[PDB]
Amino acid sequence: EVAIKMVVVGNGAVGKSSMIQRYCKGIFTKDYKKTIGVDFLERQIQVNDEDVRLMLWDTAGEFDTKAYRGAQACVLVFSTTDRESFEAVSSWREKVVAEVGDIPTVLVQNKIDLLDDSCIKNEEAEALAKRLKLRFYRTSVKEDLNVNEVFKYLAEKYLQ
Ligand SMILES: Nc1nc2c(ncn2[C@@H]2O[C@H](COP(=O)(O)OP(=O)(O)NP(=O)(O)O)[C@@H](O)[C@H]2O)c(=O)[nH]1
Ligand SMILES: [Mg+2]
Repeated sequence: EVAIKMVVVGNGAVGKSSMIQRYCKGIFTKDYKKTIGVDFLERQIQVNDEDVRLMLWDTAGEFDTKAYRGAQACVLVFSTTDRESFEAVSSWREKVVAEVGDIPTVLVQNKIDLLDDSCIKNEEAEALAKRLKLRFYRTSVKEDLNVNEVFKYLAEKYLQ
């Protein structure tokens, strides 16, 4: 079994806790203040004929921890409806690279189901991903869209 520690990072309310709950528990609650009462949730999947245990560590939205220590892959999340969360993506990337290193990382635009209230142009987000040289996914945690693909990509890149 290959165990992979992954950190989910991004500005407040972009959907980090919901993303981890969706992937590891298959739920999306109407909870007001969503919280994961433990350090990480996990999901054990088969990836390219191998047993993989993905351990997903939650973080706070606290820019200067045990979550980052030893991280082996990273999900950078911003929100379709939060302009500042998009503009903060480069800084979150620098924080992970400086504190952990150049680990496999995916850029995620969450809340794509709220596209009517979008404040990020498609060209803007794609151009950012190309500048940072990061795989880019548009996800909806609420509708379970492209969440599985994000973590499967990171697992595969850590293995290969
Ligand atoms: N419409 C929609 N709402 C979403 C989606 N993902 C999360 N949310 C909602 O956005 C809110 C914030 O989500 P949450 O997971 O708490 O975000 P967070 O990044 O963990 N916040 P914090 O940094 O404060 O811990 C919640 O009301 C949650 O239900 C999504 O894909 N679509
Ligand atoms: Mg949270």
